[PDB]
Amino acid sequence: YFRDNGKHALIIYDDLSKQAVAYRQMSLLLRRPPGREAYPGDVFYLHSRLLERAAKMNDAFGGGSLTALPVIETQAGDVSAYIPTNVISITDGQIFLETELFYKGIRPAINVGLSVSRVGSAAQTRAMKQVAGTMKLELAQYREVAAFAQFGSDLDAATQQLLSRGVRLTELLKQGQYSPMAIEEQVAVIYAGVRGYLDKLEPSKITKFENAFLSHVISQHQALLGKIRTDGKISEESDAKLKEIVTNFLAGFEA
Amino acid sequence: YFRDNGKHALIIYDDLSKQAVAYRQMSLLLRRPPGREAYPGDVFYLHSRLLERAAKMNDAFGGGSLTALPVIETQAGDVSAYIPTNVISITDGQIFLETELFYKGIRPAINVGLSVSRVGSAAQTRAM
Amino acid sequence: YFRDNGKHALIIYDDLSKQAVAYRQMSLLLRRPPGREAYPGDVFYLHSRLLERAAKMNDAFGGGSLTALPVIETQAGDVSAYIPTNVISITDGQIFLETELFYKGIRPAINVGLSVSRVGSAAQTRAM
Amino acid sequence: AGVGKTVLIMELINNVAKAHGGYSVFAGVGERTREGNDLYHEMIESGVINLKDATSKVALVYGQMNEPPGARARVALTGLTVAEYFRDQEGQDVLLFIDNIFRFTQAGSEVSALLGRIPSAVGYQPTLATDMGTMQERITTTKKGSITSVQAIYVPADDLTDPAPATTFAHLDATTVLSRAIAELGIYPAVDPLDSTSRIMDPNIVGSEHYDVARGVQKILQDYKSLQDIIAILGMDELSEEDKLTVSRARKIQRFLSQPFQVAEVFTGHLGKLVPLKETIKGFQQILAGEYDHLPEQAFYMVGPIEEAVAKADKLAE
Amino acid sequence: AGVGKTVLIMELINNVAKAHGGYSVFAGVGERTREGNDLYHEMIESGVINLKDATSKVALVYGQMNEPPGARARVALTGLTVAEYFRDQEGQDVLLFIDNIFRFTQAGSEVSALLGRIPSAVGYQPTLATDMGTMQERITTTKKGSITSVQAIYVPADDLTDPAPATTFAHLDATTVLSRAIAELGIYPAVDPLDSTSRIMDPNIVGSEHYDVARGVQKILQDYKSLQDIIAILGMDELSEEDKLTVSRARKIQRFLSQPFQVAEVFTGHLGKLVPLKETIKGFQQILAGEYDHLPEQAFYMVGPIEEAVAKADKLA
Amino acid sequence: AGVGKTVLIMELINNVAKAHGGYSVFAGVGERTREGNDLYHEMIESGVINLKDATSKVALVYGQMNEPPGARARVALTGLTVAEYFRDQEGQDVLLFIDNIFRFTQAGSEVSALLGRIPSAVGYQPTLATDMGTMQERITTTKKGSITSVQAIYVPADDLTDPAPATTFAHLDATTVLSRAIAELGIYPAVDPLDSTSRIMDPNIVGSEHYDVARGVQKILQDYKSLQDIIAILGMDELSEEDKLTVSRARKIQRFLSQPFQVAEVFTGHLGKLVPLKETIKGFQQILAGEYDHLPEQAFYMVGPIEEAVAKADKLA
Amino acid sequence: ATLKDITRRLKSIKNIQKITKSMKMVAAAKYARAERELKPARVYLCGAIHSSVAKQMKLANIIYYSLKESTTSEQSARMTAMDNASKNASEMIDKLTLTFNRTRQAVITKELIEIISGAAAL
Ligand SMILES: Nc1ncnc2c1ncn2[C@@H]1O[C@H](COP(=O)(O)OP(=O)(O)O)[C@@H](O)[C@H]1O
Ligand SMILES: Nc1ncnc2c1ncn2[C@@H]1O[C@H](COP(=O)(O)OP(=O)(O)O)[C@@H](O)[C@H]1O
Ligand SMILES: [Mg+2]
Ligand SMILES: [Mg+2]
Repeated sequence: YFRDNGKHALIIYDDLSKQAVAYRQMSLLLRRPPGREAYPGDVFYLHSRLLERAAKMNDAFGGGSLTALPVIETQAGDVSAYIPTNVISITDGQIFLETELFYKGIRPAINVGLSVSRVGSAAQTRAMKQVAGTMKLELAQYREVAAFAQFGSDLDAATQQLLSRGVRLTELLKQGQYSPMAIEEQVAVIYAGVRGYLDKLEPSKITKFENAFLSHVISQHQALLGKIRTDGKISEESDAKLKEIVTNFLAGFEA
Repeated sequence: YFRDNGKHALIIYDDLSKQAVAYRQMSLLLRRPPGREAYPGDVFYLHSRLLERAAKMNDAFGGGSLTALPVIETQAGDVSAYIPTNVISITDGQIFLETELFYKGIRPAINVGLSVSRVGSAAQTRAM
Repeated sequence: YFRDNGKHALIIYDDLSKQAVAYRQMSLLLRRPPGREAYPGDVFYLHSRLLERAAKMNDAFGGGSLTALPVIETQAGDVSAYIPTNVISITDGQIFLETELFYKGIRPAINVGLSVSRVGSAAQTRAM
Repeated sequence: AGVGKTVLIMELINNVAKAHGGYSVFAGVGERTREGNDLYHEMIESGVINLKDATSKVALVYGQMNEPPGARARVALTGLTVAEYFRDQEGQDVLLFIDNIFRFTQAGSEVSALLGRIPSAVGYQPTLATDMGTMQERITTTKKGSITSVQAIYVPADDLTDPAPATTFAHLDATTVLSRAIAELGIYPAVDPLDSTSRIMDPNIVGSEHYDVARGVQKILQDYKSLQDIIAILGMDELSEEDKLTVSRARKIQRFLSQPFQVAEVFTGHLGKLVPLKETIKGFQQILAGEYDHLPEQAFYMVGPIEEAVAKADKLAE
Repeated sequence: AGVGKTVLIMELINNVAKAHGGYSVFAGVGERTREGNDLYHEMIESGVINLKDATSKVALVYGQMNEPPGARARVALTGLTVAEYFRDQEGQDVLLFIDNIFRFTQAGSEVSALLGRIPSAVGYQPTLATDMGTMQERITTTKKGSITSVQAIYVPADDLTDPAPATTFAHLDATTVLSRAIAELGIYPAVDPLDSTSRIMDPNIVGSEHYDVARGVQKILQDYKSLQDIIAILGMDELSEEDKLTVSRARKIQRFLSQPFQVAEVFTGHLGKLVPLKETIKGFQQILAGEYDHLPEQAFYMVGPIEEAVAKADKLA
Repeated sequence: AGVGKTVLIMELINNVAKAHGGYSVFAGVGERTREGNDLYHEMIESGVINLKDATSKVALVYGQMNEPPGARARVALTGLTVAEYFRDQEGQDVLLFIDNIFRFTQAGSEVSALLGRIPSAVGYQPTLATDMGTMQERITTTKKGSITSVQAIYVPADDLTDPAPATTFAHLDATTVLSRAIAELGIYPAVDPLDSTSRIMDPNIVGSEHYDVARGVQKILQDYKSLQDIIAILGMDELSEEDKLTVSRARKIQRFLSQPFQVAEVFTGHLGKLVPLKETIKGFQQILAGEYDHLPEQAFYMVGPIEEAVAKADKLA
Repeated sequence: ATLKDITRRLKSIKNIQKITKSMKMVAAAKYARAERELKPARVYLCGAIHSSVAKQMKLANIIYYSLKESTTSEQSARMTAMDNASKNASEMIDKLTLTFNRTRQAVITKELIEIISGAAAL
């Protein structure tokens, strides 16, 4: 109704797994031939048809949009199981959450290296796209060397820096529950790590800093943020103010 | 008969792995649809019925007892298997043996970590 | 025909793996209880009865012969699967081919260490 | 099978049901008859059941392993019915213990084929999740009254992804997950610190100190877990100074998680200890800070509060 | 996805139409409606579809994901039919794209299941190989022309031995692997020159010269890959005069494999090139001899023939 | 498949049957016809079959890979019945060689399917083990006389937990489990030393000298087995002076557990060996004690008595 | 071996292959910088080599001469020992990845044939 009448909606299916199980119950009790995992041959047709109803309409049909966030529960990390395999193949992208990530500290527990958006870049604001691209490449390079972090003291200059940048951005990606951020608030904090201001600050202190740093820019620099949002990217003027706010705050932090 | 007449009996079932196979055959030929691993849906009830009959009686019933030592054959030393866990879940514990321990000299080949008694010291003399 | 009328023939089955899948298709459409890799109990018989017809007759029966070179395509060197282990345990030997050796430039890509042909030793020229 | 479920439900009854001001219901659903008679006479001795007067505080319902599936498929419904009245037509605080709730699923699946249904996955009846649904959704605190429900859940073939236990998770506010790999090392209770969750593990609710120490413990235990398989081949010494310190602490935290139970005295040879909340948080806080890195790890094994671990280390001088 | 799959498809169409006068058919086998629309508009853009006249070189047959298994199991067959008219009536060399082949198998598996048929190994339909065969056998050279098919392959659980890929590889005469690492290193098209192989890559089929030259290119790039370990960590200032030759020669060959496409003209600025077979062979043969040993590395990147490698090495005075 | 069941049974016929006073039956069940023709003519040439006399020592019963399932399902009973007579109604001693008994069970699956039962696990007949029982219990020694039976048992896909072989263990007094992995190391006979058992392996029956040495060998072979994970990655270079020693000894014992066969001379070219029991004990007693720690591994490979290994070390220049 | 058993074994061995590959590099940087410094000194888990001198056992001018013959021998042998350990681990990955796929396929087939048995018998 929203998609059709010029408005925008977001639907969450929590979860589709249990809907499948439910449909299997009916299918089997109607004696329909069972298949893989006891599911009927049209369990794909069940999910596929639902999730293709989410769409972005053109101006002629109203301009509306429906966005789907379906949820699938895997069993012991089996993304290859029937239903996971189905809905993965239907969707435009996947956010993989992982247990060992969750308890290591990484919360939210998103596996950044495996998760995807095929839509991707074409839906970020110019400001985010700038810092996000740098973060993407810096974390990826980090992921290659991550194994020799705890088993390397004789590291060369170039990789020792990569490890440090990596753990920093990793911490910058951590976030508390029930506290979503505005897009400008987001780029601002990623900016700090991406430009290497937190490189010398101890990795165990990044959470404390980001909380205080963000609290500060929200309090006094309401115009600096408004620029990052409106300017449609990080300007030369905006680059200068950030360079100052951070440095002085960072010195004040470590004292 | 011993249990209900103030006497003490011990029964050994060697082995309940094979009786289940016999049961499986009997069930499938009686045209009763197969369940997990081809066994009937009630393979647990099969052994649960039987081993629950091993019991200690109070004095008003004569103070008798029947003790049971069921035997189960694992495949490739896998105690985590569906049938082994079914029986383990009935008895008051398990002595578990391992061919690796057997060949190293540990004889009897008892795996201490995986073997337990659910009655514990209550079944020992004070000395033991 | 050549085997029995004093002549010598050579048959090449290219390949027996695909004949197995055709026969699996037949057996599953017929609703015959599948075993490993969904093959019906009698896949072995399917190849055994065939591959047995290749033989060397004595002079009393014309002195002819039929020679069989059946082809089996394995997945990733899995000469341990159902159909490969069947045909191995039916024929007199194997010529083994590896992706490994092909890539390097050992062509033809025969593993001359695994391959066997014990009945071909008596039938080898003294020159060789 | 055999990792501690019952012992744990027994210790909880000892620790919570004895103190509790109100009524309790114990349901024995498809388990050992022996255990039921053990339970009956432990409760008579302690006074929780009185045969003489009428100050009794527990109701018992039993349909054990020796019963046909139909009795086993229904006794859980009998138990919770006794628990339902106390919740509504008395409105009081109710405790509900069920050992074992798996035996209502298993039972249902013991008769499924004889009922004319194609088996679903892993042998189970196609109505697994809804049978569960219409049953579990009755075990609940409403506005009329309160039920604290502890439910033992058998995990067939040691596989947590098995339809039965897997479908049980969604019906829970707090999960304690026992593990054989942990039990076989001698760590009791064999709770998996990296698979046991709770809905109130939130700083807004248990405070920030409780939450930070908790996540600190899990963090080190996950770190040691991810080194386990690597250090076993490459040798201990190749580790950096930061790591072989988290290995020592995590191994000590591993033992300080183990505790002797008032109920498991016949198994441990140890006098049961019960450790209050603030003594737990501070104790684990201390091991993480580094305040006990000079103690041998065997000091932390099978003790109560952190003070007892120091006493044990002192005794191990001779 | 990610690497230039669509662009390559749109280029093949465009290049095959210009060189061989043959049209193309694209079959969307359980394609996402969003990605279907996206392709339609992208194809209008690159000029392979014309809304205004009749110069469009592709036909579109679509079987979207939200359709029953019957529909999605037949769409490859609808596209095969269209492609067949161009071969069996107009005598053309048709180019048929199926995107993708796994979903064709997937769809068949479901129809089968719904018909009450017993599943096979790994849950696939028992008619798997024949379902494949009846479709894949119409894609051939007749005497009146030919249909050539480029099919997108998805590999379940990254398992090549899996019945779905495993079956497909029986009908395949070539693989073109679009590499991930080669795309970000700038090189377009992102074709991995060592994973991609051909069956018609044999001296008796394409001539002794074509074989010997491309086997020389393969050898030089393979020897380059092994040398990289000695290069990356130890140092370049170690190896003899015979090894420095092979390092720079192979690096120049890598660059010459990249190409400006005609469909990527209104996106990258550069003009699109369609290089004939003779100019392709001679160029790489010339680099192998040492004729362009003197030239700078960054000349062969994004050029047409080896002549464009001269004009670009001059413009950088 | 292809490990050495038949070579084992043929060497056993040569080593036991020729040197015992009594009759022998050979049943060929679901096997190679040529092997039958091979056995027949070789028994004629040696003179255990005499086409002119009445002194023949062997009854042959054959039902091979070419026969319908029913025939293969019953052949084992026919050869069994021939052997039943010679045991009872003569007051004598019989040897019974069946190859291969698995084909009996396998042939049971084939007819079970057409008899229209609900199959058990792995597709097998629900009657699998009772079938096997009523068959196996007739192959037995009685008070009236004895049958020494040596049955060859095929293992589907090397899985000793497959119902067929899994159920066969219950029916035996000795098991000689052959190992693929051992054969690939070139060890013959490929007997798995840690997977082969006998009910006579008792210190009261074979004596303590035999028992203590056997157990000691199984101990060193077991201890080596758990050392093979660490080696597989790091190598023997990362071992203690204690563990290095058990490994060298276990590798010497592994190889001395191999010997050439008479029925293998045809292709090995190396004379077959027959080691008296007391020499086997003395030989392995010595390796354990440490008496041959200076000698190399390859000196213990494919020899008879321990003396021959000593002489093989001299021969190695 | 189940999927759980294998994926656990896979990930850990894939890690041992990584640490060993970097320790091959670290030793290569220490070896080259030590073989370039044995030249002027000429005229004046590393495998068996740590045991070779310790088993053969059972001022300032020569003390130095041996201490630069050591580092060339040691950081060289460690490069060799670790070049193996990672390549052995690589071979173990290729092998276990193959077992994992066979097993995955088999399990899917098995679990499906069990569902089929139950439907037909009704
Ligand atoms: N808390 C514990 N402390 C000491 N021993 C325990 C503990 N929990 C279980 N055990 C031992 O393990 C056995 C299994 O425990 P139990 O509760 O009967 O297993 P479950 O009910 O999960 O099948 C017990 O009999 C006991 O010997
Ligand atoms: N004891 C042996 N000595 C040398 N090679 C052997 C021996 N036993 C088996 N082999 C090898 O194994 C092959 C297969 O032997 P065979 O007994 O026919 O296998 P199967 O176990 O299927 O009966 C032989 O051709 C030979 O190469
Ligand atoms: Mg219990
Ligand atoms: Mg044989």
